[PDB]
Amino acid sequence: AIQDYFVKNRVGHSKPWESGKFKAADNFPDLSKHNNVMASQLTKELYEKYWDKVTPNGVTFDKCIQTGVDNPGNKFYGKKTGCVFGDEYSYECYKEFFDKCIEEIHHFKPSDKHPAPDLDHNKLVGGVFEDKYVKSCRIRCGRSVKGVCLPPAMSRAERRLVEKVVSDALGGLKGDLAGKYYPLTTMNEKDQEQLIEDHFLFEKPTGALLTTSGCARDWPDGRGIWHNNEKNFLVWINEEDHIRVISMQKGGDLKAVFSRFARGLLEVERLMKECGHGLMHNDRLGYICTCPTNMGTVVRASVHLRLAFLEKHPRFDEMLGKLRLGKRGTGGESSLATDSTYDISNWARLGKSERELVQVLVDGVNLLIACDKKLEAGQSIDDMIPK
Amino acid sequence: FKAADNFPDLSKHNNVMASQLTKELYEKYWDKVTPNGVTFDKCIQTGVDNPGNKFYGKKTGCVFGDEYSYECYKEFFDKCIEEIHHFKPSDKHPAPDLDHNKLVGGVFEDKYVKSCRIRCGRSVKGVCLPPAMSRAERRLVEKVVSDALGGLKGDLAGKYYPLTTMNEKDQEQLIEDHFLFEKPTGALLTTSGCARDWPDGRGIWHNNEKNFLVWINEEDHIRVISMQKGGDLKAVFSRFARGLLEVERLMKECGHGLMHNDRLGYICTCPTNMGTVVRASVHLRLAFLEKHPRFDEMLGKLRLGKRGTGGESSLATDSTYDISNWARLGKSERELVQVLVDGVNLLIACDKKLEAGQSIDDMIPK
Ligand SMILES: Nc1ncnc2c1ncn2[C@@H]1O[C@H](COP(=O)(O)OP(=O)(O)O)[C@@H](O)[C@H]1O
Ligand SMILES: Nc1ncnc2c1ncn2[C@@H]1O[C@H](COP(=O)(O)OP(=O)(O)O)[C@@H](O)[C@H]1O
Ligand SMILES: N=C(N)NCC(=O)O
Ligand SMILES: N=C(N)NCC(=O)O
Ligand SMILES: [Mg+2]
Ligand SMILES: [Mg+2]
Repeated sequence: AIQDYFVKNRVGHSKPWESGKFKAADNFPDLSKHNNVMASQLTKELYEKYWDKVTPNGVTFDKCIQTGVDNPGNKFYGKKTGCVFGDEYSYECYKEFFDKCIEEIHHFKPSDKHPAPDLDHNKLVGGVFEDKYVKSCRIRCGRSVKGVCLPPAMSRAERRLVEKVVSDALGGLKGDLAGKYYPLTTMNEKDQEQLIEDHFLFEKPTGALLTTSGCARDWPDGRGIWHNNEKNFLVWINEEDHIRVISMQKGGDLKAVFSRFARGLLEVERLMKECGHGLMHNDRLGYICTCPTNMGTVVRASVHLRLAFLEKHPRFDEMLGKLRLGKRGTGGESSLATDSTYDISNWARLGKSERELVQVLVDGVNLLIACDKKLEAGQSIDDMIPK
Repeated sequence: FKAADNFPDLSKHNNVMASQLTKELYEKYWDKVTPNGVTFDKCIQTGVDNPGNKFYGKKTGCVFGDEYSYECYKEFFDKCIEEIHHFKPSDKHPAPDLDHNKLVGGVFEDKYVKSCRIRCGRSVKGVCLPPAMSRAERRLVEKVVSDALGGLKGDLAGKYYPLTTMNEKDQEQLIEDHFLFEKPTGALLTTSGCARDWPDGRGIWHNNEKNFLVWINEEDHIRVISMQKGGDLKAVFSRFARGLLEVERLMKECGHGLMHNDRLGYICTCPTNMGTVVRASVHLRLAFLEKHPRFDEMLGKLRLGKRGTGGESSLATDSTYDISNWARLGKSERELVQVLVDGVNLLIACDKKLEAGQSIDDMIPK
C-alpha cells in the first residue's frame, strides 16, 4: 500500500484539491499574456473538472500544462503547444482538453480516427529537388516504449530501462544499417558539439519545453546517440522522446531519404517487437509521444530550403500556413534562419499517412521554389498563393 | 523497481548532496513522502541536475519542499548541515542577537568597500515552500504578506510593487541597481521548481529611500533586506534589526507563523539558509590580494563566502567582490556580522601589505 501512495505522489508537489481550503478557481493559471495551444483551449470549466484527477502513475493535470504556463512567448518561429503528456494515460484522463489541442494542431476531430500506415516511398511523386534550392533532406519520427512513463515524468530507473532495451535491439540491425551507440555521459564536449553543429545530435538541454516539462532531469544519465558508419540512419535516445529514428543526407534527394527511413523504421519497430517490448500505441491517434504535435505517424520531414527572394515577400508566412508547413531555423526549432535558409517541413502528423505527409512537403516545396523563381524574374505570385 | 535502480549517478558531481548521499540513505528515504506530498527525489533533484558551478562556491544541491522535509530525511539533512554551518546533530542554535551596539567596527573605508547589505529569509508556515507549492498557496502567501507589510510606519513603510504588473524596463533597472532579484535563470531556482507560473505571486516591497526591502516569492517566501552605498555596516545592521522586528511582529499579529524549529532556528528552502538565515555582505575592492596564491584559502579559513558583483550567478568585475559570512546556523546575528567585519578587516590589511610591495604569510590564518 505504501508504494501506492509513493507512486501517486510521483510529482512531489502539494495537491491543492485534497485538504479543502482551496477551490480549483483558486489555482486557475493566469494565461492573460499567453500564446500557446494550451492557453488557447484551456477553460476554467475544464480545469475545475480536471485538476483533482490523477493518472495511475501519479501524473497530475498541472504536471501536463506546466510548460505552457511557464512559456507565454517564443523568440523564434511559430506558436508552441504549451502542454505535454506525461504517460500513456494522460490523453485518456484529460481527453476533453487534449481533443481540442489535437484539433487545432492536426485538424483532426474528436470524431476522427487515424488511417493505416503507408511507407511506400515508391508511390511518391517528386522528392528530388534542385540542390541550388535544397541543401539537405531529413525525415524523422518518434516512438515511445509501452508501459513506461514518458520523458517529462519517467524516473531514473525507467530511463535506464529504456536505454538498455533500445540500445540493445539497435544492435540487431545489419548491413548498411549496422552501427554503434554512443552514450552522452562519456562523450567529451568537443565531439558532442561537432555532432550538433553538423546536425546529427540533439542540442544541449537548454530548450524551453525540454527544461520546464522535466525531460532534462538527471542529464545526461540515459541519453545517447546511435548511428551507422555512413551517419545517414541515426537514432536518438532519451531526449524529448525515448526514441527518435532519423534518416538524412545532404542535397535534395528526399525520395532516397524516405526509402531508407522506411527500410530502417520497419526493422527497428520489428526488433523492438523481437525483444518483447511494444511501442505505446493508441487506436484513435496511432503513436503517442511527449508532445501532441508528435502523434499519428509522428513523422516530420523537412528540407533546408534557401529562399532568398520569397522570404522577403509579404505573404510568405501565410503561404506556409495554408500549405500546412512549419518553418524552423537552420540549426533547428530554437534557431533562426541563416543565409536566407529555412528548415521547412510538414506540420500535421495525425490524420494522414507517412507517404501522404511526405507528398505534402514535396508538393508545397515545389510551390515555394517556383515562387522564389517568379520573384527573381521581377514577376508576381499573387495567384500562386492558395486562396 | 527497487531504490537501487533509481540511485542518482553522481560520478561527476561536486556538491553537498553528492558528498553526503549514501546508497544506504537513499534506500531508506526514497519511498518516504512528507505530510504534504513532498518526496525525497523531489528534495535532491537540483543537485543531480547540477554537478558543477560556472561561478564561485561548492553548491548545496538539495532543498526542503515543505516544513516537514527536514524532519522526514533528517539522517541525510544532518550531514549537509554539518558540512555547511559546522553544526552537529547534538548542537543547538543560540537566542537571537540583534543588538548592533555590541558590534566592533563595522564602518569600513570608502576606498575599499563600495556598499554593504544585510538580509535574511522567512517562511510562512501552513503552506509549502517555493519548490513544491501550488499557485493556490503562492497567491495565498502573497496576500498575507503584503497585508501585514501595510503595518509598517515611520521611515520604514513603503509600497508593494507586484511583478506581474511591473514592466520589463522598471524590472531591468531595479535589478541593475541591485535592489530586485534576477530574472528566473538561476540553476538552483529553475531546477528546484521555484520559477513555475513565473511571475504569478511574485513581487518586491520597498520603502522610499530604497534602503529597506522585501522579496516576495522568489526562492523563499520572504526575504528581509537592508542595504546602502558606502561602508557603514553598523548602520545597515541598525536599520536591518528594527525592520525585521517590526516584520515578525506584524506577521505574528495577523496570526501568521514563520517556520521555526527550537534547535535549528528559522527554516527556508535551502539548507544554507537556516538559523538566523542571515547573509551580511560587503562589496570589496581587492586589486592586489586577489592575485595571491593563498587568497581563496584565506576566505575558507575566515569562513567567508565569495560571490560576484552581480550576485551568486556572476563573477567579480572590476576587482570588486561580494564578500560575506558563510554560515548562518549556530551563531547569533551579531556574531556573524562580527565574523564578516573581522575578516573584511584582515582582507583590507593584506591588500595594503601587498600594495606596499610587502608579504602577508604571517597574516594568513593558521
Ligand atoms: N532538412 C534538414 N537537413 C539537415 N538537418 C536538419 C533538417 N531539418 C532539421 N535538421 C536538424 O535536426 C536537428 C533537430 O532539430 P529539431 O527542430 O529539434 O528537430 P526534431 O523535430 O526532429 O527534433 C537540428 O539541429 C536541425 O539542424
Ligand atoms: N554587499 C552588497 N552591496 C550591494 N549589493 C549587494 C550586496 N550583496 C548582494 N548584493 C546584491 O543583492 C542581490 C542579491 O542577489 P543574490 O546574492 O543572488 O541573492 P541573496 O540576496 O539571497 O544573496 C544581487 O543583485 C547583488 O548584486
Ligand atoms: N515539441 C516541440 N519541440 N515542438 C512543438 C511545440 O513546442 O509546441
Ligand atoms: N540558496 C541559494 N540560493 N544558494 C546556496 C546553494 O545553492 O548552495
Ligand atoms: Mg526537437
Ligand atoms: Mg538569491
